Amino acid sequence: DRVLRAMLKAEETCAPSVSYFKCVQKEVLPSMRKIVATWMLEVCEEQKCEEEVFPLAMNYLDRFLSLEPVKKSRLQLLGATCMFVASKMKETIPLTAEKLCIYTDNSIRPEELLQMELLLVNKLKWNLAAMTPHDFIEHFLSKMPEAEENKQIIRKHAQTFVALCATDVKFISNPPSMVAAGSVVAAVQGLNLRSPNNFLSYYRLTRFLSRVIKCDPDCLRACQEQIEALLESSLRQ
Amino acid sequence: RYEPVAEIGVGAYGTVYKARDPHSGHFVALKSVRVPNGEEGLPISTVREVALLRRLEAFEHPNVVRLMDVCATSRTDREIKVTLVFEHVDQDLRTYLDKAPPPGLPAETIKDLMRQFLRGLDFLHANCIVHRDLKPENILVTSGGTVKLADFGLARIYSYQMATLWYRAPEVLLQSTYATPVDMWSVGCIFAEMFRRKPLFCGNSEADQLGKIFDLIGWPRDVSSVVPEMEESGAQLLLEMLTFNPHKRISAFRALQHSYL
Repeated sequence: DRVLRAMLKAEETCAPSVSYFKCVQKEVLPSMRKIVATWMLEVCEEQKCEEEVFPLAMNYLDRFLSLEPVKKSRLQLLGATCMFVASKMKETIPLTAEKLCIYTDNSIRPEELLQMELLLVNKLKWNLAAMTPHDFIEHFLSKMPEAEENKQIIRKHAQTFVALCATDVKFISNPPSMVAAGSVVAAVQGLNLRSPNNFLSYYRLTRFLSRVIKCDPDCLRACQEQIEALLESSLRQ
Repeated sequence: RYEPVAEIGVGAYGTVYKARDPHSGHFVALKSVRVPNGEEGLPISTVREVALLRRLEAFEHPNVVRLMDVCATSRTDREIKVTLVFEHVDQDLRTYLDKAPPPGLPAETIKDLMRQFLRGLDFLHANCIVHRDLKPENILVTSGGTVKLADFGLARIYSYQMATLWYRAPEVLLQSTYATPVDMWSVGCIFAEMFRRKPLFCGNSEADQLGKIFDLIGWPRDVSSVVPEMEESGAQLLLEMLTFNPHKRISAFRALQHSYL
């Protein structure tokens, strides 16, 4: 009811452009951003990273692409750098530059990475403590009529959805609060849809979370629809 | 790019010059800090501590200076220079108190500056931040009456490059505590200097600096009254501030809600 105002502000300070592909980027296309994102994702999973690391990284990557043309050949080097910094921000044992490079089959070098880091952080004006959708899921979760058992299940499913959205252009259009809302909504629906006695917070959750966020519940239903469709393309894999 | 054109002086944290933001026009305070360029690039602590402070801007709390930009530069195989860009107040406290119409009061200037002061100080403590080096050099005041705290948490940034006892609480450096009450002591020290217009318990090494305190105030050791310049509740309070035991000591939040209004 109070510190959320600040998360909503911060979030707005670190907002990427939905037009960077057309207006800033020349070589880089969405298809590539996805190849890189899902690479970034597989690195985080392989390395058992803190869950917030990937989405924060993609936060950096979308905010940087919103201010810099990158060569499609330097794009994987930007992904890597964003994971490097995200990890420093969210992990007790951050990723080493050497281990990131190993996942590029050594097609880059710690030296390249360290150079990028300074670029990336300087272009972001050292505004690295950004809001990820995980910050909100947890805010939302703490205002919800749910046993911890249910809360941890909803939390697993939403984080799935979030990761899924991150590899997708949705992440550029929707702010993390939205992404987290739609995810929670999707998670809690599906869960209650399987166990109708349970997960009762499903009821009017869209409007409820709009209240929390202060926004239009139509967008949240729109955003939610997208996640569920986008998940339908994720079985294919 | 930024371009400098003055120097607020040589502070605990090195030289604090002054520049303009080309397009925005406003005045900017430029500080710097040398950190080690390791094999992991930007040192963790620096990225983290710096970012924790940019984040703060999100709250828009009026009693605190705004770290507006940050820029690293030097890339020698063994050092990096991180330029801190801040919000600029033209006059700090020290200059602003001198000025003041003798005898330099009334109280509805103090009472309200001690209020603005305690606000920005509770806010920080809310975000798990301690100042530790609270000075009137710092406590800048706008040509509009708003106090704006000055160089917070920077202690944890300048740990490298660093490697005035006037205000330090009994906890420092007798140990190194770096607790949160350390700021509540240096509030009472600055609290009085508003009146007397300069430091009770100032000067000399930790020994004397901490000796001077046992004169007024009286864990222990083994070596060696009020004297008020107008108020009782201001003494009732300033002594709750200047309690030895940090645990049984006042809070910036408590303080703000004391009979002294």
